[PDB]
Amino acid sequence: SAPSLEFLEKLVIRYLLEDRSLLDLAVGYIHSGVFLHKKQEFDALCQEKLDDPKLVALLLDANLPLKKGGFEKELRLLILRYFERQLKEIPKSSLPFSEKMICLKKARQAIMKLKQGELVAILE
Amino acid sequence: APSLEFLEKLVIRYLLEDRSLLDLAVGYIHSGVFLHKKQEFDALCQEKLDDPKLVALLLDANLPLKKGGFEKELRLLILRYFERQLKEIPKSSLPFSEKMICLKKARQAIMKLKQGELVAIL
Repeated sequence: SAPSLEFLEKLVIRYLLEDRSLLDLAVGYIHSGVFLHKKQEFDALCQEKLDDPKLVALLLDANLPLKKGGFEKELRLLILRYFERQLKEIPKSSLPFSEKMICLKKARQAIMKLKQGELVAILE
Repeated sequence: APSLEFLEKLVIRYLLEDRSLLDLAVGYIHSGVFLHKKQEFDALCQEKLDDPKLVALLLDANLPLKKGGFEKELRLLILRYFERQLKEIPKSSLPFSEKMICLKKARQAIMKLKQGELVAIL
């Protein structure tokens, strides 16, 4: 039942399409870089290109079930996924040693908070 | 009251004297936030503790720290960043809709900051 990342990115954007007040919240925590599948859709939604063919198709998709009060749990899972990936990617990266250290600690901390139910921003 | 350059040095000197404060700071700020002390911040993140600018800051005699005073100075540094966005975003090349979103983000950030919250600069 745990969704695919592409499904989760669609879901998150679909909530932002249906209720633009949720975009106001989400831009506190995520940016375009976070998305691995639906970056163009998020970008178009940010520039109110509301007739963009990708965004239209997502707004029209019949298989993305939204629920009252359900947005923040899916935003939190998208962010949690991003930081879980960081935990794998940082040790493989070119970052100076002390920055790998800092960044690993920050990703672990974020994962803790996300699971405590708190939203956490992705800066980098 | 404090110049931006002084606030930046004061923020970095807290981070230099206590690395646990860096752990807190990197939740909210990045080198791009700094206008005057970017090289120093980058040196501290890189643990280049003999960087000559970082050392000048370490040795500065006019940056007394207050116990528990860090978050006040970090919040002011974030507030000033978002106050500048209010001035600079309208003069940018961003398309209108994006200017709107960014400015609303800044106004909302400033409202939280004034209530004592830290807000991330993304």
